[PDB]
Amino acid sequence: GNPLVYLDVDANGKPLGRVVLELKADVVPKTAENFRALCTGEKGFGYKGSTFHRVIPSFMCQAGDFTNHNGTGGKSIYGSRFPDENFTLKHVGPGVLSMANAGPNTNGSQFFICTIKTDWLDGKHVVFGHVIEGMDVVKKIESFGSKSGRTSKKIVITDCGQLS
Ligand SMILES: NCCOCCNC(=O)[C@@H]1CCNC(=O)/C=C/C(=O)N2CCC[C@H](C2)C(=O)N[C@@H](Cc2ccco2)C(=O)NCc2ccccc2CC(=O)N1
Repeated sequence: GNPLVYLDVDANGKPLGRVVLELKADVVPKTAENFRALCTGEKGFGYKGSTFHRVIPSFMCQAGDFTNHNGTGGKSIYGSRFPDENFTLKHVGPGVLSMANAGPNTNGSQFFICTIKTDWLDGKHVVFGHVIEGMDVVKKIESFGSKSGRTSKKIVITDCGQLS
């Protein structure tokens, strides 16, 4: 019964394809529900039109700051921040979907998709899903990043929603 959601991504207006994500509501229901609702936009806000603002090759692709588009913003469906739900799931390799944060219990809407095993984040960021389809799209996104995280193209979530 875990939901499937999708992000359609383009770079400087050129479509990259669709990333499909399974959300592990069986393990982190509160975190999964937040992401699902931000994909559908059913609360009146969410990810559509927001960007991957920080992309670091051989690390991760970060997105979801739909208020400030720069890593300082975002908000969850519960409020501006909500706590770390649990650290049961681990950053085991590429395709892991995990919450960005600025310290303990600062989850909002920002998230990242790993391109390697980021196991030093275990117990520090809440893992809540993984890529079902479209790792090749993620690798395309990654190819527009840099060591600093600055991107070389504008990477936009042109559509998102829930598949099941
Ligand atoms: N650069 C070349 C060096 O390469 C080595 C690899 N670098 C690493 O491992 C680095 C090493 C240490 N730097 C950082 O923490 C970068 C901080 C950074 O950018 N700020 C600008 C934006 C506002 C501040 C500060 C912030 O903190 N905003 C949140 C996003 C967020 C806000 C509210 C909820 O969520 C964020 O962005 N958290 C960072 C993040 C996000 C996702 C996954 C992991 C991590 C840890 C990480 O990236 N750690």
